[PDB]
Amino acid sequence: MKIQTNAVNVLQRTSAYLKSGLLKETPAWYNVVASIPPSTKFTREPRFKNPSNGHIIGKLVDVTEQPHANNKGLYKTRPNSSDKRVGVKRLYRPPKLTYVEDRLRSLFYKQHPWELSRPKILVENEIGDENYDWSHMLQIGRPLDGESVIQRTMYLIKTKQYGDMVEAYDHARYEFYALRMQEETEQQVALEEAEMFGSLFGVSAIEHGIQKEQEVLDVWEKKVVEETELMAARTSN
Amino acid sequence: STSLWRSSTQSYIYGEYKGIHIIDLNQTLSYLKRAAKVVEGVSESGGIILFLGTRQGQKRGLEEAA
Amino acid sequence: ATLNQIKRGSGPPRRKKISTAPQLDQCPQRKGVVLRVMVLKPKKPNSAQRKACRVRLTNGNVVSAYIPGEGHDAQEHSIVYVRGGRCQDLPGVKYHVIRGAGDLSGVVNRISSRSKYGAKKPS
Amino acid sequence: TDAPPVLFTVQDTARVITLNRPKKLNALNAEMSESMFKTLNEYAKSDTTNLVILKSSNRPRSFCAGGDVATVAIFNFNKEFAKSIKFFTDEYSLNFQIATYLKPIVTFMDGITMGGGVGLSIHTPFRIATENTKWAMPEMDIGFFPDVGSTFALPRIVTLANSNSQMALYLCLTGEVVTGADAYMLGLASHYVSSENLDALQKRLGEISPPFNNDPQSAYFFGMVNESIDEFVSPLPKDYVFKYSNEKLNVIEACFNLSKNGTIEDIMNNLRQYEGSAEGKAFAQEIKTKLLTKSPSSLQIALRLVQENSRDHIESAIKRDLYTAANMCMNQDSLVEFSEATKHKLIDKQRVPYPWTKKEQLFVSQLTSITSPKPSLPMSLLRNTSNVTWTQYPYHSKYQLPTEQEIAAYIEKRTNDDTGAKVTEREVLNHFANVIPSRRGKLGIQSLCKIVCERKCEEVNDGLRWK
Amino acid sequence: AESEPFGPVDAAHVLELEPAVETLRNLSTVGEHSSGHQQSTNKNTKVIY
Amino acid sequence: KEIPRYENRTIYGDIDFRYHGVKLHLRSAKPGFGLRVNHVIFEICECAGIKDLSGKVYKSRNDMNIAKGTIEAFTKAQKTLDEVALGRGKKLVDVRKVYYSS
Amino acid sequence: MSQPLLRNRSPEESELLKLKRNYNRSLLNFQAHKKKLNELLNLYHVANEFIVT
Amino acid sequence: SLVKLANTCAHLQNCSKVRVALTSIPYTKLQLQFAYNLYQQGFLSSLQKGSTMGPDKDFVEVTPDNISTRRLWVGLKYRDNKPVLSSCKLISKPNSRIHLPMEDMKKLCSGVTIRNIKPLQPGELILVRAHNNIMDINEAISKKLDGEVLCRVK
Amino acid sequence: NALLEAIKSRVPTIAIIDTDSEPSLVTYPIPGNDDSLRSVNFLLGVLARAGQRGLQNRLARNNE
RNA sequence: AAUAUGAAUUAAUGCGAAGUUGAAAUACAGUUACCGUAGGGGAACCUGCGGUGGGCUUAUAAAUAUCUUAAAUAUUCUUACA
RNA sequence: GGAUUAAAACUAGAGUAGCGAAACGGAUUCGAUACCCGUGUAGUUCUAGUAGUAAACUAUGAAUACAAUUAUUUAUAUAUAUAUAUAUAAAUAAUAAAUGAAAAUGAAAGUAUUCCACCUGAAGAGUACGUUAGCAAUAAUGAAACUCAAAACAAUAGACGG
RNA sequence: GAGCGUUAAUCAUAAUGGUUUAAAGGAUCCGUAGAAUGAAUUAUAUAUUAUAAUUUAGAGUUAAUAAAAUUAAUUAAAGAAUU
Ligand SMILES: [K+]
Ligand SMILES: [K+]
Ligand SMILES: [K+]
Ligand SMILES: [K+]
Ligand SMILES: [K+]
Ligand SMILES: [K+]
Ligand SMILES: [K+]
Ligand SMILES: [Mg+2]
Ligand SMILES: [Mg+2]
Ligand SMILES: [Mg+2]
Ligand SMILES: [Mg+2]
Ligand SMILES: [Mg+2]
Ligand SMILES: [Mg+2]
Ligand SMILES: [Mg+2]
Ligand SMILES: [Mg+2]
Ligand SMILES: [Mg+2]
Ligand SMILES: [Mg+2]
Ligand SMILES: [Mg+2]
Ligand SMILES: [Mg+2]
Ligand SMILES: [Mg+2]
Ligand SMILES: [Mg+2]
Ligand SMILES: [Mg+2]
Ligand SMILES: [Mg+2]
Ligand SMILES: [Mg+2]
Ligand SMILES: [Mg+2]
Ligand SMILES: [Mg+2]
Ligand SMILES: [Mg+2]
Ligand SMILES: [Mg+2]
Ligand SMILES: [Mg+2]
Ligand SMILES: [Mg+2]
Ligand SMILES: [Mg+2]
Repeated sequence: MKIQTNAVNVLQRTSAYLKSGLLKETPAWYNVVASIPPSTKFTREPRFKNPSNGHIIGKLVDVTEQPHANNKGLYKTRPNSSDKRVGVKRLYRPPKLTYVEDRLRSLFYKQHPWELSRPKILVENEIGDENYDWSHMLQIGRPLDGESVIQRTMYLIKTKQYGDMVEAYDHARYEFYALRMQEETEQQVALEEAEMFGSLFGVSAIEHGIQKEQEVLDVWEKKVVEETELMAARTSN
Repeated sequence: STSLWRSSTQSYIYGEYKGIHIIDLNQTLSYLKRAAKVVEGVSESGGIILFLGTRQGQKRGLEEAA
Repeated sequence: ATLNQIKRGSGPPRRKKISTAPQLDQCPQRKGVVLRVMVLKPKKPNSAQRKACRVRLTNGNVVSAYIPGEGHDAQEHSIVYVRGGRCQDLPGVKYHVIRGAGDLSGVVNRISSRSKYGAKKPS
Repeated sequence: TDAPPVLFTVQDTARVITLNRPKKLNALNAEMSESMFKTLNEYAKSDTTNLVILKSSNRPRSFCAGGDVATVAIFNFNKEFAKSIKFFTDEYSLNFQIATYLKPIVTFMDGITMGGGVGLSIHTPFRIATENTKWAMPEMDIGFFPDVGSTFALPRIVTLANSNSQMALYLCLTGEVVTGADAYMLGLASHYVSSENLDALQKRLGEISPPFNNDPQSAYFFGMVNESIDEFVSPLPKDYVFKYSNEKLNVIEACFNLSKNGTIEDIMNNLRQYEGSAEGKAFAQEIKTKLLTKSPSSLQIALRLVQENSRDHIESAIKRDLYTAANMCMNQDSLVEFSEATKHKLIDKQRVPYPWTKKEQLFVSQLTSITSPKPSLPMSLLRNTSNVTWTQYPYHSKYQLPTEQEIAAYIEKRTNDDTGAKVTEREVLNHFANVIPSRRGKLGIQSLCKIVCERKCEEVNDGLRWK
Repeated sequence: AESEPFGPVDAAHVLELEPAVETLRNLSTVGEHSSGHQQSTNKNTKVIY
Repeated sequence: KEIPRYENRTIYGDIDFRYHGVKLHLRSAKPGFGLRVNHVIFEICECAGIKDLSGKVYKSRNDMNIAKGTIEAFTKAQKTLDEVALGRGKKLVDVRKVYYSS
Repeated sequence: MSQPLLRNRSPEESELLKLKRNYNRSLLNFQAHKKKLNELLNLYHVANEFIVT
Repeated sequence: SLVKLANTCAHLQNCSKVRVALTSIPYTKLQLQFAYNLYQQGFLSSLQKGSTMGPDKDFVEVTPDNISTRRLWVGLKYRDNKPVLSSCKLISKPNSRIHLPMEDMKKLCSGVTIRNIKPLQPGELILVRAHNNIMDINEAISKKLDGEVLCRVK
Repeated sequence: NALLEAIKSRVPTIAIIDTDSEPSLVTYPIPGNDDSLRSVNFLLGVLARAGQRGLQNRLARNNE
């Protein structure tokens, strides 16, 4: 769509109405808009750095910067065809934001598929309030989950306790297993202790599933019978 | 979605992530402050402010804003 | 056209009116002798008995000239003067005879626009 | 062929001046000052330039680490006193032009702003600070005085503990470095904008223009510039805590409260006889230590100027700095050690303080001579396109955080109103955050008002009294 | 340039004409009783009677 | 709409505007030159307050499209001296006006 | 603006450039030559299965 | 090359229509002189040497090793929702070059159509090349130079 | 429809501009997600309170 | 030999009115039209061969859908809580 | 200037199933030199030639520089937690801008540059005459007079449609 | 207006043009002339041109590596059906 002119120049068109006398009374917005001018450039802006990984955009490595031989054993003595194509488009294309943590996140849930079954709430509370010390995995305010492992791994590599990401990741994974085992026992024991003091429960999870399956299996019984009678008659033909 | 991009918004985009364009909140904040000052000015001047929103669920916000 | 095509002759056609009285040979009028007086039928949607005359000009060209005015005394062998101007509804009649010249008299009892019909001023 | 020391560029209707001496931290020499002074006169005559933006090309490393005094020291050692007086006539004349400039000037203090750098920003009502800002006046350690009209600005713009120029004297005599948010809260910076947002702000400044039939020199346009910057301000860091606690503010307000004929010894007495909290007592000893490692002559000269340029008009204060600078490079009475100290620290790298020799107490007449024009050396400030003088900045107050004297005036007025109402801290915060048009929603304004009431006001019943 | 001064005399040079003030002054010395009226540069043509 | 006018009498410079099939060539004129343009343009200039103008219409001479094209040309094809000066950061001087100034 | 638009290669720079370019051409010729001999060796190993008599 | 200059003039018009803030042009002496005149006249915000990928942040000496990858990067200006550089056209064309004496250049700047060249309009820049230097026509008239009328920018 | 009528009627307009929305159609665009009720209500709330402060400042100047 | 003139003699074509013999074209025009070419026929036209769309893009479903605290809790909330 | 150039046609010699101008018959019809049916010659096939014409069409000459997006394929390259992911070109589809009488075009029918071909109301006419080429059919080149104020394109609303 | 009209003529009155669909892209490509057009840097000259040197972005040559099995001409074969 064409860059519109009439929406941002309401003040100038209105001023012509007032100066000529076509409009007798100044509108209430008139003074406010005059003091706060609209932005009217609507230009495309170049960008020279990917904010996520700090990669520089718009830099060409000259042959003088590649004095040594390549992986093929050949020296570079002239620009290649790619170096001779103008790359202005890269300055204007929104950069693809990338994060190392994304790679670890995909790994964690590939190694632990059932962690996906633990519901996650994507609704944020207040990102600005998060005061986390990742020297430990547990934090007040957030659940224990895969993200706890990833942030712990980053802290280890950031503090240089471990050098390889794999080693830091494995170290964090074991801390995660220990915390998961203490919670699996606290829940089992809490249920056992409550039943031993006379706690009664209406429906268990297993019972809930049986009831839901019965509702479905009852509708399925009717349809099967109906469709095993239309077939018999239709086949009789 | 980046597939639905209207390239005239290029200057507002911070980047693309998970198949969508990420809006630059630093610009959103500056634009928001400017827009807020306009509303305050018109309100303090006695002008008529109309809030238009026709997507489901917006009525409650629209009524209280008015 | 390209610049070189213009150099080779390409250009806008010229606008200049073309001659509609070629038989006069670029003369205001030419004398002639009436070969045969005739009556012709206008092309549609007009209806009338238009008086014309075939004339042999002093240059050998034979033309058809319209006799204007109400009533004429033109006959065969009458000396007439022919000027340019076609009769729109008569195809092929591209000339006019001048009233009040040669043997063609002026329109009888003409009051208005006398100069166009060879009529002298009444005392 | 060489890169110009200062680069001038067009930003729509804004003219950008960029300091281009990265290797020297943008130090200001006579060449830089002269270029900027001449180009600003042209921009003042131009009808297509709405505002000017003074920035650096080295940000966030430094904006201006100070005037080039190391070169002035070599001049003194070579008796090139004419060269030295040219360096100060150019710099001080540029500081006077900026102070009286009729069009908005917006300085981006994105980095070390010390010495001459302070002169480039302190005199502009739009002096923007960032997280990387480092404001300081480290002249007492080099044997010089607080120059670039800092003795006329600081006593008039500081916000806290500056009723009698106590805080102004603390910064000028101790050379304490203030960083980012603290500079904004003290009044050293009019605005606080994140460095990342400076590019966007610069573009917006170039795009705004006076409306209808208003020139860029009208107060209306100055309001527009202030609003434009405010749209780019962001809330202070959550963890941020003001640098000076009330107890530390009480030490400065008492230990640096002198009379019209006070002396550095009087301050030393207060710092040595201070009584109060343990933090205050310990804080007073720290100041005493620092003030005893400075030049004994510079401290006395600084106090003289602060007590002289705090009630005089701008032109006489800047002119008195030119006289003092010239009367110091040419040490006729061997009363100062500016040249020797400058070589000990800058020309030669020596962490240890220069051993001082002029450790006497200059008399009132001696100080008068050092700060008065010699009838043999005629020096005058270059003429600017405004040629105006005044005793109060025409715009600084409107666009910076309020001072402790402005809050007091409203409490006294409100407390003495026919309404017979009670002044409450909540009412004070509302009156400064949601009433004054130019201060509406100003960053860290409620925090400053609460610091003032908690230290200056007495809460009796549902009212406030100005202790 | 944005701060370059341009005045009537500069305009006169651009238009290759005498300054407008000069034209006014030369038009005031035309009256027979006006100051500056002079006519002698033409008395250089040999005539014989 | 408001149309820019140079000295409230003419247009700023020359205009070559294409409105659909209408080719409009409008030239600014000296004071006292009068309106020497297509009759449709003449009426518009009279109402708008343009006194001096020269021009020629090529290709389509449809009255309706000449009128709309002219209005569009006066707004979208003109730039005031002030707007040019501010955009380029330069001073633009009218030599004829300075010649008769003090 | 004052900077020269182009700086000609110094005679030394042209010498080092020629060395690298000659090396590049020579290395590719050698690598192709050795590949052909390695294919001739692998064909000798199987020529006992081929019939010529 | 006048062909290259025609390519650049058309390129700048295309960039103005889409309102890109930064674009590149071929790296040649004529192109650099052309761009520099536009920069000094206020049509271009910035003029930087660079490569095919973008403007250089630090000085990069140009040599035969990298000449093929060099470009000039120019910043376009837009004010009040209008491009400052709206049109850019050649006067002297590759197939019909126009050389004018200083007398005829003065007539062109005075409202007279010379050799079908429409006269200079208010706020328009006409560039002239003389002895391989590019200057404004008004500057050539000041220096009494005769030269080729290259292009007009508005 | 409403935006075009506002232009025709010279009424200044504010709108949330998502990545698929035309910025030039409004006087004061606010770049932001327009599909989430939280994002919309957050931006609307800020604008509404700004209006409230203006209203309170107008009613206060009338009292005093 | 050329140029010009007249010329026995002979070819093509336009307009005008105005009937006649069919109904070729424009809709699927009642056999899709037209292009090139060939043969045939009172006349339009018919037929063969290839080509073109300035005709068929005029294009529009074999249907089937799911479990966590329904509320003393969400739904209320007006600058409050924190 | 040169070369190649569908179908038909022609020259010479082979071939000839099927198809099929023509011709001769059968039907249909008021008539049927047609549409449909039969018998079916040239031709359609091969070899060696002649000829250089088609709605030979994208009814859009070639080259270069340049300009906002999406989708889908293809290719090359890169990476790995090995099958995707990231790049750079090409093709196609739908578009922004721009252009346009509009229909629409969309990387051109946009912004520019260079070179070639071609056009200047309809009808007469791609005709007449001459010339050149060909075995021939023909092909190329290519007018004027007379007459008229017309003639044409895109789109709009109708009417009508076996 | 002592002229007016009319006829015959001259100038002006749109190329600050067009060719998918309205007049108009050559069937196609190859290539000669072109008094057609056409890269970069530097130095001279008598200067948008000339000359010299230098350069590699257009245009080409060879090889390496990978990919593809089409388009011409020719020769040798196969297949369903038809009569
Ligand atoms: K038919
Ligand atoms: K046919
Ligand atoms: K046929
Ligand atoms: K056969
Ligand atoms: K076709
Ligand atoms: K061609
Ligand atoms: K067309
Ligand atoms: Mg009559
Ligand atoms: Mg949305
Ligand atoms: Mg029939
Ligand atoms: Mg029919
Ligand atoms: Mg039919
Ligand atoms: Mg037949
Ligand atoms: Mg057929
Ligand atoms: Mg049809
Ligand atoms: Mg169709
Ligand atoms: Mg045969
Ligand atoms: Mg048959
Ligand atoms: Mg042939
Ligand atoms: Mg033919
Ligand atoms: Mg043909
Ligand atoms: Mg074909
Ligand atoms: Mg080719
Ligand atoms: Mg023929
Ligand atoms: Mg039609
Ligand atoms: Mg007379
Ligand atoms: Mg003409
Ligand atoms: Mg064309
Ligand atoms: Mg073709
Ligand atoms: Mg054709
Ligand atoms: Mg190549």
